Amino acid sequence: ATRFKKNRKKRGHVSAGHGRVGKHRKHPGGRGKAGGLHHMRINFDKYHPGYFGKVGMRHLNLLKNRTYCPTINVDKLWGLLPEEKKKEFSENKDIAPVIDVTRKGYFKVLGNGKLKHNQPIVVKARYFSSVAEKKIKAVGGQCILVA
Amino acid sequence: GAYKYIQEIWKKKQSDAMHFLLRVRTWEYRQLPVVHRVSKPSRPDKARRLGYKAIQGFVIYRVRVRRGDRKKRVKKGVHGKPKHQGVHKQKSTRNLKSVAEGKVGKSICGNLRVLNSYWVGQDAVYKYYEVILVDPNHNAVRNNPKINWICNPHKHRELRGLTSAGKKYRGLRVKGHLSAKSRPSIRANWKRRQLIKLRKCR
Amino acid sequence: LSKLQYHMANHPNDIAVVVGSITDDKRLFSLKQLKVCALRFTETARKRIEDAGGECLTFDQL
Amino acid sequence: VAHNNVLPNVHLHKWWQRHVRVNFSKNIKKKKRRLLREKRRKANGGTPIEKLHPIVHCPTQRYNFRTRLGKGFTFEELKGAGLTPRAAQTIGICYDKRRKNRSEESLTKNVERLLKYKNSLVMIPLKKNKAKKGIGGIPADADKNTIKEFRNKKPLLSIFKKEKNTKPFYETIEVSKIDKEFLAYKTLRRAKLAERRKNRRQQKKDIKFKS
Amino acid sequence: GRKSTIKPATGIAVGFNSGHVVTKRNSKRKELIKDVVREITGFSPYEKRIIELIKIGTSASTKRSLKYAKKKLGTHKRGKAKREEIQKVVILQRR
Amino acid sequence: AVKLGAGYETSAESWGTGRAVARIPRVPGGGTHRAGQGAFGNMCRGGGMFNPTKIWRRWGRKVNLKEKRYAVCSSIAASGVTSLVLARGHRISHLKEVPLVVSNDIESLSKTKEAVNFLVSLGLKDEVNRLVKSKKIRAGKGKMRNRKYKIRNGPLIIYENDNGVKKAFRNIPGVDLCKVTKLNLLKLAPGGSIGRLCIWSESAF
RNA sequence: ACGGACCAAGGAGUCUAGCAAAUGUGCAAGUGUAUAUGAUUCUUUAAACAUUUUACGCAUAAUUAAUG
RNA sequence: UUUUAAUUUAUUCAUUGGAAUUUUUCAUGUCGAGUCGUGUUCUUUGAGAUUGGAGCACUAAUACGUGUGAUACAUUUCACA
RNA sequence: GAUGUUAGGAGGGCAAAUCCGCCGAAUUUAAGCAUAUAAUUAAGCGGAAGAAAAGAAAAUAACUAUGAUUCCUUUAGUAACGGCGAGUGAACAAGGACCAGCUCAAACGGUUAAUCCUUCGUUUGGUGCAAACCUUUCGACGGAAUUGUCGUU
Repeated sequence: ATRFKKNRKKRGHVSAGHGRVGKHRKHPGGRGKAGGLHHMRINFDKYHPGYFGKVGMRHLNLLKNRTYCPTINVDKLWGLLPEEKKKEFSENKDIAPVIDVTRKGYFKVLGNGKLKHNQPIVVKARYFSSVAEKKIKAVGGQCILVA
Repeated sequence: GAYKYIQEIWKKKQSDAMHFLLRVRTWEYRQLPVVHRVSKPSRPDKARRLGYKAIQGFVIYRVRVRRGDRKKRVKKGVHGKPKHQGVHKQKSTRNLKSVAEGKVGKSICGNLRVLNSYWVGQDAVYKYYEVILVDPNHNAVRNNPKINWICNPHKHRELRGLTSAGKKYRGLRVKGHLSAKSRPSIRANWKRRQLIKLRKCR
Repeated sequence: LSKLQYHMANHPNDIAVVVGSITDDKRLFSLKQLKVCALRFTETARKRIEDAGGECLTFDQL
Repeated sequence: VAHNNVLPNVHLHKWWQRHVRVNFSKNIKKKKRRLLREKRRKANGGTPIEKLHPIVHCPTQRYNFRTRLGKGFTFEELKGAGLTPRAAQTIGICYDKRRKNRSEESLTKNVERLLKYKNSLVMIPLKKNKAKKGIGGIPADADKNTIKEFRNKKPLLSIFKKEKNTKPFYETIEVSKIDKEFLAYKTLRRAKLAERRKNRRQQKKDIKFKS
Repeated sequence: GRKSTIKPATGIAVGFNSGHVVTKRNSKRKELIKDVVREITGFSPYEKRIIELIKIGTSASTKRSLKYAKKKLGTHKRGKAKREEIQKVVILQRR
Repeated sequence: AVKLGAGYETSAESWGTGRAVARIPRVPGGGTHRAGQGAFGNMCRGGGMFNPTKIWRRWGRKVNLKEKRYAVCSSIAASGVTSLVLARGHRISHLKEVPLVVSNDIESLSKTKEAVNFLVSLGLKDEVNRLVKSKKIRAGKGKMRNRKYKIRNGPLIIYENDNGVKKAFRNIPGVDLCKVTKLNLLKLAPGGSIGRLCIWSESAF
């Protein structure tokens, strides 16, 4: 795919589509991001304000492996389990699902969403949020710690 | 445990008797030539705790080496950027101990191979080491089930830094995050690191 | 599906026409008798709507 | 740079033609490896090349819930299985000295796996019909007929492969058995808040036990 | 987070002894060689200074001896060990 | 690709101020005809072209698996209609129904004379004639690069278990074979066309 | 004002990495099958096919120096 | 034609030797020195009150230690070699 | 220690694509330029193999823990360094390939160096025409070795 290029349309045009008066020169402004704080500063200050300066204390070797924690909002909990089991659980007023989110691969449970009124659910996750716990217990459900 | 006693007494280096013995030995070393043969070990303790043996194909050479750095090489007043102006305070990378067996394994005895060296003594200027060398051609070492590996071609270990001093000064003597980079050797690891690999199907 | 059902909640007898595809939302619990017409679907959404009891109208049928 | 683009971040500023190397030979190298391993197992009289490995739980917080294949058992499991390491390394069992069993559950699972493997061996005679009782806890040397009838059957590799895990994320409990007094947020925050002082308590426990 | 040797780990995922709930399980030659080499060698030139500084037997003497030992030998652990050992041996020789 | 040091193995000297000649580099020396000539560059004789095509182009193309499976399904279903099979170019007017299938005994055939007699008795004599006569030396410089002949395509036979077909239907110029579970679009839809006259077996179908 | 005595051939916005935008396509809260694994594929075949019930990237939720 | 397995098939009589596991005791044994390390200097590194190395000065502790646990310190644990 | 046209053997140079150490720049970029960047690169010197080098923890984590080395995807253009500018740039874990582990030293053996070797011999059988080689163990002399070989862990 070379004849589709823009250049293949301007063979007989002298300027090759890169101007005549200005001419096409190698590295006009300066190589790389060289214009910082001297002459290209308007572009930085208009599109990337906070680029310059350093803020904050130092984490030496973060080792991101420790604070890894995928998040799940509280409404998606029902959607996790299959819809036929959803139907049977909704049908019966005596059985409630138990969702050990560690099996799926989730750690924290967050409070965003809107559950189904008058239905208890058992949840097992490494972490919880206060609003999520309030939502869970407001409908007869229980939050169970796990590790 | 006689060797243990010898290790314990040599561990001091600042008893009166040890200081006297060191002075006299170093003085009678200095008047001898720079590199030569010593028919028997001067520190059998350290030698035999190393890979020394009492079999036919073993040689011990005593060598000297000048203390101090090497200074730069340029003629008189150098040419370059300011970051490389200074010459006097520049330091080398190969340790004096390594240079010791370098001076002996380089040319003067090419029939032999280097194993390691030990302390011997010291002085104001001329440091002292006794390099151990092993004959790879006498039938004893060939027939020996042990050590004979040194008779399987890998020559001039001192020039490739394969001795104890080589491992010490190449960063190989410490594992883990303390060294990290130099494990597959410095240049090989840098090549692997900054090398870029592509694929046929992107 | 959640938005689609919400927007048909006002009048139940009409058929929705949406030019793009309709995606299934696991954030919804139950669905009720929805009649739709779109270009593409998703197997999960198709199964969900068939179980609900509606039917997927394609533009030719429309 | 030209207006609203990401800031360039190209790490090509040094020589790289010197170090570019693409891999055209992926598929043919794969074929060569296949042929080499096939020849290696064919020359080995039908004995499977693969070796049994333990099952261990992965380190760190992120992977604190999966099993995988390590490198060798420790001496305790082998002793429970009645195998000395220097006679167990010769029949396709991996041994080391670094791991030290720390959980009785893993100990039991590893010894169960090892005993199953040992029961599943069918020994080959060593010196042409000089069958004996074996040493070091190796299984007894089977005779002519059993090896003759088994050598033409497919050798199982499921034990060689890693184990699947059961993840019953769908389970049910009775609503009546629910304790609705458990404030999980309170539990978590109290545990985090009482972190330091109980460390003082444990340190003083240790310093008192030191005597 | 320090572990707890007994009282198996609680079900909580963070805090003291956190984790899962799995089960947990559980000279004659030297002094002779030391004294013979001591007789054959003796004390070092700075060992004599340390001996006399600790023999002066004042708190200022002890502080100065520790400072001298640390500046002479490097690090604090080894200096403290040298001070305690040398004061032990000087007490034994005084006895 | 071309050699890395293409033409750049010469001297880089450009004395071009005062001599009243072009500013392109020249080469030192004398006596030789090369002395004084235009030196390396995209400009003159032997100076090497301007952008040496390197060995690390983007040759291949990663193609989505669902995309490829969809394409295979569409291709195989294309041949399930006579109009497009005719529009492609296969001579099939004497066949009855284009999903043409044969009993598994076709898998057991073991002689090319009987194979061609089969494929003619089915009415594909015209197809055989066209395939036989299409063999012709192609034009251009390709015939000089071990790519002399350019033969057309014929019916594709699909079989489930080889019992002689793999070494029976070749040597029929323009016919190629593909097992069911390893069917490749490169054989199913050559040239990016639509549909392909395909003869199945019962087990395969 | 500067280059052009004449003729024939060669002669210049290309390639790669990364990002963004526009367009077309598949799939869709998932997506991509990476290294690699199996196969009576093993002229063409250095390609196609295939991938036992959480590998990862990118996305699903943001924010503060930071314990969170 | 080179190798490499299954496939044949081994039987007598004897000595010498050693190994593994398993009961009972002795005894808690050894374990790499101008080396580690510290200070200083130079270079190198993503390493940041110094990552590695090296010159120079001082110079060690014996497994109840000494080296790590990416911020310099003293007190004291624990984890791993 | 010296001495040897002593007997028996080795080293020297050529060749470098990959590899192994030392020394060691500048052009350039930063739109100037001195820290930096080019680069632990180019040049030079010295050394081997068919692969080498690395390799059996004075490791990593901090968890229900893994478990020699090397290499491929990923961690990641991230933690971090930096006239905090241009720029530079990791390691752990995860998934794969392959997967082999060991002995010097220290201890113990003195009613016994239980060793090793040169040379000269003795023979156990065999492929090969010849030629040559592979397997084969009882010594004699002379040694080296207690300033420590071999046995055992």
